[PDB]
Amino acid sequence: GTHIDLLFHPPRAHLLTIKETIRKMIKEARKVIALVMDIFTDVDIFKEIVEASTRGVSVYILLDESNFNHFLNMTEKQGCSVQRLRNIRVRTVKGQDYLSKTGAKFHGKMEQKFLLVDCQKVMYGSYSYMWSFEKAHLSMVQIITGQLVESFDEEFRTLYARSCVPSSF
Amino acid sequence: GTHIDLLFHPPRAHLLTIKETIRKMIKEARKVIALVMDIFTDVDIFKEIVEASTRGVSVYILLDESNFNHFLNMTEKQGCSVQRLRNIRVRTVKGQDYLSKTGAKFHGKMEQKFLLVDCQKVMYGSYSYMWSFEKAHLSMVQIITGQLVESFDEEFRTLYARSCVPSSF
Ligand SMILES: Nc1ccc(-c2ccc(CO)o2)cc1
Ligand SMILES: Nc1ccc(-c2ccc(CO)o2)cc1
Repeated sequence: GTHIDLLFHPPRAHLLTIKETIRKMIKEARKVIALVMDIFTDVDIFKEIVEASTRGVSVYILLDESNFNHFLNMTEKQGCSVQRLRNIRVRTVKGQDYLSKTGAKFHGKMEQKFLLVDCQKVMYGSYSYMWSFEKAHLSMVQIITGQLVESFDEEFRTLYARSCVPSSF
Repeated sequence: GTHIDLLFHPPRAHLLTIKETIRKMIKEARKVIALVMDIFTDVDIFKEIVEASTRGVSVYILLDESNFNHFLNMTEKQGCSVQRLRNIRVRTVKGQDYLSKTGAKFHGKMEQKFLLVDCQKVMYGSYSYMWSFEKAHLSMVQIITGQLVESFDEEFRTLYARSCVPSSF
């Protein structure tokens, strides 16, 4: 009991763009939005998420740690102190710890991108929320309903357990 | 009529790693292998592909254009002249053309990756074929069978039509 449709950017035969479909998914949220994202600088999508939170939807956002300052820089340019919105929680996730041949320890990246709404619908794929995915790159997503959604819910909870409050905050 | 399994790196409750499952998929190929990838420098996966082509399997590889010289350099360091293997065709795909802030003309990237074997099984997800995905990053893939695989076959053909002979050749 899993159904999957495919969408592309630039768009193919389907009516809506990927960005338009993300806005739709967010406006349709009744209870909860769970987002995992590597880089988030798109202001239009950010505005939709803030608007959802003001109507009482709980919003949980997991961002790649090494790219977090891109998001912070965007929210401050918009005049938003996101750390004051009680209905939104933002946390960061690191990759694996590894030691370089010059001995300096480093961590890698969380390479994972999905949007999970009301524990019932997922958008999963290669589209990141930044201007280069509108204008420059070719990407694709899946829209997923049914039994597979439960696996994305489990994986969200697992990343949430691992995540940390961002050090700026 | 689509079945989907998830695998993670580092691995969870599955017996094989993502890299071991990619090797398995290529060894099991009887007729055709179709690969779309952004960066390919993993020697062990390259060796499995060459071995499949010597068995008579037809191999089509589509690489992101900007990153192509990293692949060619790996093949040359292995002492292989990949140009001379007739059962493998390697071609490049570019993203969209666009103008920058200063008016200059650039192209973006093909942000897509998947492995399609015998028109019947797909591995789709965020794992790229390089050392950093083994040691540094967190990633995930889907193993897909059934009706959705036909959609990946159509998309491979569409990307193949767009693709170019690499300028380095
Ligand atoms: N001629 C042409 C134009 C665009 C694409 C396209 C959009 C998204 C993706 C990634 O699968 O490919 C393929 C071929
Ligand atoms: N504690 C812990 C360890 C590893 C992961 C992991 C690997 C790949 C992905 C992407 O979904 O997540 C999550 C939590």
